[PDB]
Amino acid sequence: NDDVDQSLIIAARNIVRRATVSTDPLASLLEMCHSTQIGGIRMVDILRQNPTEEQAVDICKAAMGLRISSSFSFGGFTFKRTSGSSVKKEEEVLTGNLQTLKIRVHEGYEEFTMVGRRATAILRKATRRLIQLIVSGRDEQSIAEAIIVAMVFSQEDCMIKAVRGDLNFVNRANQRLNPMHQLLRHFQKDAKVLFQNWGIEPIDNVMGMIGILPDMTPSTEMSLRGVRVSKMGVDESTERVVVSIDRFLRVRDQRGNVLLSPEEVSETQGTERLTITYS
Amino acid sequence: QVQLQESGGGLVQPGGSLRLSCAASGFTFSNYYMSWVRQAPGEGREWVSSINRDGSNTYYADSVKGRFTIARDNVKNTLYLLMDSLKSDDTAVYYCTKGSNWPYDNWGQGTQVTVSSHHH
Repeated sequence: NDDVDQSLIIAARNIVRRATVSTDPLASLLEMCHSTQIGGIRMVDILRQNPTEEQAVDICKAAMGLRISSSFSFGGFTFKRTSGSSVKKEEEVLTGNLQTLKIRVHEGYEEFTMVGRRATAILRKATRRLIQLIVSGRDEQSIAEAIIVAMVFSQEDCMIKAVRGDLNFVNRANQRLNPMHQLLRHFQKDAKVLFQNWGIEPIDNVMGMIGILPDMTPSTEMSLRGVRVSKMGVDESTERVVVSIDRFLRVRDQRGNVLLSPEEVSETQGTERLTITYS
Repeated sequence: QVQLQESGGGLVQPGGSLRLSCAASGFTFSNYYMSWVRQAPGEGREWVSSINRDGSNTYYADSVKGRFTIARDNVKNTLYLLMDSLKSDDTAVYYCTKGSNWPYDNWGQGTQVTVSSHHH
């Protein structure tokens, strides 16, 4: 059965990528799902009963008109809100390279768990301010990824002003990602200026925790402001809700929040362990 | 003075096998998770596997699952990585580390693993 989940993910990822460049990505996504078999199993029959949670899989489920998790994906991390509330407020911000961006500011205090494939974190934030990030993971790059996503997601001014180039990031249909993803891709390419301008702070030596400096060196006395690494590990309750999906394969809940998009589907591709026919 | 010293790396051909060892000294090996972390040419250090204190639970990156086995000898204080069906993309320096999460408490220096059909 775990072979089925693994091959279902590879199939959904290939189908979502191909649909994104079609003249009707939604109509093409559906006809491909209905035309693909996994180990002799109709893909639609698996999609109707398999509970594997993965960005591409749920985009397919949304296109099939089925319920998916209420959590949203950003930077590959599943964001599950555990406390607080926010109202979105349009703001024009100025990047460090003197360009304007109209972002939807999450105005409110909120607490999230971020569940990545290789990292987990607890995030507390206010309006355009990160309050606390406790992150765990098994290598540096995995923890850096979580920190970057949280800094970008916080929408802090220091993060906007750490941009050092024009933002021209596009999807596979040759088209500009929304402003949040413009910032994310920029710092995923290089986060040195972000880290160096974020700020550090003295920390209290607490058991099982350690600070992390801008160069991603551990330290016992200082740490990136609000950030701590838990060597013990952060340990993660999914509600399946009705969603909409548009011609760009952007999935939204019934209050307009984008939960998923092709740009949130991993570029990774393993090798299917069961044969996949795209008949 | 914690000490970790890897050995057993070297040159092998695709599909071959290697047995990496890591000699630990200067701490009570028995009371710590141990891990392997690798760095391919031109890339960053990437977690490979972890093993709990008595070796009854193992953890693997999905790229090595079914091909590598992590193991430990708590009497001799040695960690091992038994590599079967090696691929070109397994080429990397392999680091023995103390602990289960980043930042690991201590790192070895690493031993070079080169999987290639064209060296000799």
